[PDB]
Amino acid sequence: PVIPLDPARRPVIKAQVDTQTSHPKTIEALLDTGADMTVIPIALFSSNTPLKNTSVLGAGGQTQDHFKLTSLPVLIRLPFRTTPIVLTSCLVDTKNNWAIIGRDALQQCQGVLYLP
Amino acid sequence: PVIPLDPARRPVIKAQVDTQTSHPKTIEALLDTGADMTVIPIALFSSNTPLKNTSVLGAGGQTQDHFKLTSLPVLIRLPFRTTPIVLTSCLVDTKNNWAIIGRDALQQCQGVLYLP
Ligand SMILES: CCOP(=O)(COc1ccc(C[C@H](NC(=O)O[C@H]2CO[C@H]3OCC[C@H]32)[C@H](O)CN(CC(CC)CC)S(=O)(=O)c2ccc(N)cc2)cc1)OCC
Repeated sequence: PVIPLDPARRPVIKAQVDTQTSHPKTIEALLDTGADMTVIPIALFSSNTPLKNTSVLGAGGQTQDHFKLTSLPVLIRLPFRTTPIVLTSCLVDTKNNWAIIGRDALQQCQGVLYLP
Repeated sequence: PVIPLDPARRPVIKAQVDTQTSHPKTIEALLDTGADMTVIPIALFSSNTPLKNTSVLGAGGQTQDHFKLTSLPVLIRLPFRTTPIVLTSCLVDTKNNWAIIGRDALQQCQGVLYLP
């Protein structure tokens, strides 16, 4: 659909996220054209699954251990999408519990930004 | 125009930014639907202009003095718009010198995010 842009209303969408480490869960994710990679809350994984370390660009500069990387792909389903989005890797939020749909996912939705 | 989304290429645009504290400047700004407010590099200002302090939620926890707020509106011109965007105020990056077009600006462009 068309998602209007308003500073007062975050552009969020409901997405079913399959971490492949527990049952799929529908969560509210922010549609973020500025995000190179999707961000998923660690609450969506098991506490017995391996994640890999890595640096990430963030609003505070550089955060070492805030974000982890997934080890298995993550499949993401949209309300209007029969087929799943498959991201070879995406970030995992071990603290803030952020849900961010980045450009990696938006590319597979054939999603675009339109400025009249 | 229509700006495709790809994790490998950021949705950037050249924007003329008029801080009203020096001459207008063309910079390359990242189009960011996840940014509630625009961020512009302090390199655009004078070293004699007043900015106001402000908190912002960001990756890595909480940063008190990283971002400043403008005191005068900021005018932004894009290549496809003769008329300027006028932001009552927007954030100023005192370190990374980020250029981010947020939803405050995208709303005035009547910008939207479209996923088929
Ligand atoms: C000029 C280009 O800057 P650079 O010098 C440094 O890279 C950058 C690339 C993008 C961004 C922007 C930022 N990215 C990001 O954190 O996402 C990361 C995950 O995925 C990877 O993939 C690349 C990104 C990472 C978000 O989109 C938007 N934010 C909020 C959101 C949570 C509310 C998630 C943080 S907000 O904090 O900025 C912000 C919040 C509220 C406001 N009212 C105003 C601003 C900043 C720096 O690039 C040149 C090498």
